[PDB]
Amino acid sequence: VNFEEVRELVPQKYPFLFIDKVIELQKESRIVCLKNISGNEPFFAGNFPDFAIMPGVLIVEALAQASIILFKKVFLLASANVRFSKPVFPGDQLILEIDIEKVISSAAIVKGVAKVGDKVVTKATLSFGVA
Amino acid sequence: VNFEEVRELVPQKYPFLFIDKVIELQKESRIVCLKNISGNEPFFAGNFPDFAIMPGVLIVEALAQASIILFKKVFLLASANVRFSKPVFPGDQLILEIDIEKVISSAAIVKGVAKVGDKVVTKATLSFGVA
Amino acid sequence: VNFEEVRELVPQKYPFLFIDKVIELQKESRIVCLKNISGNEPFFAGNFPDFAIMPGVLIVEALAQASIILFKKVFLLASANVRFSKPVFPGDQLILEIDIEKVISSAAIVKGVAKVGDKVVTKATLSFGVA
Amino acid sequence: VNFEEVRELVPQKYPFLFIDKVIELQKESRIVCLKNISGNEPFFAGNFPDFAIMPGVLIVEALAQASIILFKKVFLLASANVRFSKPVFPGDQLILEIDIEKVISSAAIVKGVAKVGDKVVTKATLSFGVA
Amino acid sequence: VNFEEVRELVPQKYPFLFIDKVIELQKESRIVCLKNISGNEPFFAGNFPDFAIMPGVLIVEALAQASIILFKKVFLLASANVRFSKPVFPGDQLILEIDIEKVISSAAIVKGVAKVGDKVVTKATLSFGVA
Amino acid sequence: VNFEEVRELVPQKYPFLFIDKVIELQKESRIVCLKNISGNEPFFAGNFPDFAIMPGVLIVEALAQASIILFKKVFLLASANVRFSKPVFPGDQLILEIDIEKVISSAAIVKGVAKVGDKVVTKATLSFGVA
Repeated sequence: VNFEEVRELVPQKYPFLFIDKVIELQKESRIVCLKNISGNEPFFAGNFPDFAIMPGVLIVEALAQASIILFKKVFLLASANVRFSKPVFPGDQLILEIDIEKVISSAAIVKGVAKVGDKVVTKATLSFGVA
Repeated sequence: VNFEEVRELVPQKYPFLFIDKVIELQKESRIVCLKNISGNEPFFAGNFPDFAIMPGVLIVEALAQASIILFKKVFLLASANVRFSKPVFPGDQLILEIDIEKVISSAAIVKGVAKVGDKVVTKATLSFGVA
Repeated sequence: VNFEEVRELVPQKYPFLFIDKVIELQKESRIVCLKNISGNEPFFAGNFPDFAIMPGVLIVEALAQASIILFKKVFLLASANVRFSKPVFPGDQLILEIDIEKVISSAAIVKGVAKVGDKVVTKATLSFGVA
Repeated sequence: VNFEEVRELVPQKYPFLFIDKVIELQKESRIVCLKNISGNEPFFAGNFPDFAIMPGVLIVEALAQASIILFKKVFLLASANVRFSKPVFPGDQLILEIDIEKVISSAAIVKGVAKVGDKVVTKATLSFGVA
Repeated sequence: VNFEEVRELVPQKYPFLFIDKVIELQKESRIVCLKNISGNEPFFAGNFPDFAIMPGVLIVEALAQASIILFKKVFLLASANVRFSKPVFPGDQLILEIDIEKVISSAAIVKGVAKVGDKVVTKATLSFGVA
Repeated sequence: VNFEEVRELVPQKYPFLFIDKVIELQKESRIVCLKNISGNEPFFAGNFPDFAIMPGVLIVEALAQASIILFKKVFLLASANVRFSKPVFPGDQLILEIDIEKVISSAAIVKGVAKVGDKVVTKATLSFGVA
């Protein structure tokens, strides 16, 4: 899955698109997404202008958009249980791993793991409604 | 506390500032913040261009920035346990209520409630580290 | 009239859309519009970075876009006679009241009143051509 | 007066700076300003995406910022009486002519004329307060 | 050729559109383009905030987009041999002169000359592929 | 060299900063820079909205900013001889290799090679003046 297929499946767009490409797919099982962290992104201007750090809530959004890609292969975040372990900086390559716990007809609960290299930077349990 | 005092205490800035003014303060107890939701904000262009809805993760950030105001009256989100109850639209006036559970020397855990009018739209438990 | 109906009737869009919702309608008589003033709007960065104040000309544009909503329920500002009474700040809720003086086949002249709470911040007489 | 002296005297900045250079100066008498109209300006995206036309209220702001340059050689628009004669498009070179009617200790009233080539596109009478 | 015909022929758009209008056309021979340089363009914020100078690579892009207009009257820059002679500032009117050396079925090589007034600011030889 | 040292040495800033971190340094010999290509960068909206491709001239700017880092360890692009070999897409990791040919007191000529993985995407010879 390339970038044109990302913009098609992810309902968000610039400046709120936080998926760059698709690394590994396993329909109804696991997805591994990739987002490049660049200092030329607009939110780096506004989140701590003294020193560039990626906001933790945007990592949660990146995990949510990756989960949506797994689903469509109208979802909406119903809940999030997140721990922010380590910071992400410009130049980092954020790996987004999504594992489905199990899916019902109107809801889905997933495991979210964000990594830079092999260091875990964010773990999350996300639930989605339908509208 | 006015807007010039908001930009001073909130380390974020545009386009990632999500506090407009300060409604009610109770140092080391409760804060009630206000953020205006306007269709002229940049994220509305990118989050569902078909229909404007405020991303849930940005409400979590608004609750986090309001908690930071309560604290400074270097914090960093360590965890978040959030349920997104109802959507927020352009024209809504987001009320952000923060209640401290209790604070230790190096961490803080708060209750977060986001409201439009009196309908609760987001409830959250947030924890903060120090760096 | 909701926000999706606002973007449909107002020919402007981001970052030059200055109407959030529709409070009161009286076709061919009066309209009462609402615009939320938020510090996260792009023009606040550039208009006096030392202290956030909403430019007066953007209030005139908000009154003009509200008048256009009243009309379509191709107009173009032909003239404006405005007095700027008091400033508007982030967090303010701008009320836009438009009263038609009377409409001819090719022109319209309206009364424009911008309010925060009940304090009048801007009064204007606007005329529109057709193209 | 060059562009670095423009940003110094004009309290506005990007994306609300509407003066590019200074053509002719006559302290306490007349100023002739220049603003380049380019399709790469942010407001052209949002004002009529079907066809690029410069909003009339931004011409009023350009005339106001030019008047401020004449003054400082804390002003704030108190009133504006404007007629919008003809449209301005990307590629146009907007000439801004300001003539002081006369100045008192706490207020100033000026004549504003915006031109492209020699066609008058906007005439205005502006008044300024002090704060 | 007006601005609506520019956006139609130039595949780029905001904030990467660097052609404002069309001054002189000679199909399969010469084109003379116009781009207004304004301090209100987004790249002026980021290229030397101490003093506004237009990046040289954006002049090369303006010459490339002007060459594309000459062609379509799917091209892609294959090579560029450029010398940057003198700087361009806000308020300058950039003239872009393109002369075809000769065109084959799958490639084109042109002469590019950027001028402000009659001073040459950029000379370039550009080649284009097809995809 | 980290990102805070990049913003210090590179005179450009957002939205015209095209260096994320520093991989390998050899003062007065070679530098290897890194820029993450993300679909959330502003120029991707405007360069071919149908399909995201990084403009070739921005790769030249990335090579120029990397050369400036090598130098300061007031330069200005005097000339560029570039061949654009293969496209760069969102998600790519652009490697920027700069080799000094030799430096005189008032000018510098370098070899520029941009790579994604090990595929060469851009080769360039750049010369810099001083002001």
